[PDB]
Amino acid sequence: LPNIQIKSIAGITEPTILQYFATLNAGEFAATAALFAVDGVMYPPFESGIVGPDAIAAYLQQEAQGIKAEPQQGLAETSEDGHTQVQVSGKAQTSWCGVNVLWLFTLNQEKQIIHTQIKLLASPQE
Amino acid sequence: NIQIKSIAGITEPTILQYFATLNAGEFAATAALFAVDGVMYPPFESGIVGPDAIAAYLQQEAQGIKAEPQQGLAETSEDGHTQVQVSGKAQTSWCGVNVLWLFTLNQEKQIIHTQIKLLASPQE
Repeated sequence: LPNIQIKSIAGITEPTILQYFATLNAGEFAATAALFAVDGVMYPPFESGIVGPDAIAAYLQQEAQGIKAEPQQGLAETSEDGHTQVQVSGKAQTSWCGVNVLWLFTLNQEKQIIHTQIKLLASPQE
Repeated sequence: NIQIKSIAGITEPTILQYFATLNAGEFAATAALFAVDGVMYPPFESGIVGPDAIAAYLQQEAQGIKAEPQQGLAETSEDGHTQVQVSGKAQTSWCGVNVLWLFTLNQEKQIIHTQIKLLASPQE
């Protein structure tokens, strides 16, 4: 339904990850939340984990409006349990705040998001 | 003497060496990867500058640590510095945590900055 288009960016091809950033950047926060498993968890940098699509969507509607996320490179590795761990580095910005960020996703066998963790990083500045 | 843990996405020898010497308890070798003014920032211990102090810190506080780096990303900035982010686990026989190691290397590939951040272990 979302007229969001999915396209390989920053060398990532995993469809769930591409959809995560595309819906996030379009403000389609209900669609972002729907990528999570029923018991999936979002771990923001400065908040407690948020559990489940309903809570995740509400959180995004209240804290992430105006976010522009720019993935810059990514790597996916599938383990033997069949889960996929994805690591993405890049930038996130509003009109008044910017941060360099590392996203860590774990996907289950159906490629639903089990958990997402967002961590800040510092640049080579002194 | 030492065994590399290979790290998906990372070939950088200084990074692979950091985890191999750490896991071997070869802590003076770990410290020698840092620049003379390089700094390490552990989760619960502020900041430690220089190979001499870093080696002594590790010998006292990291005995029996076992680090399992799983994957990483590396980026070179225009100035020639290299930033590397490695996610994984680290544990003793009584303590486990999920970990994000953040490295900055200078142009000679010495470690000028490491920060060790904890990720969400008790997720379930």
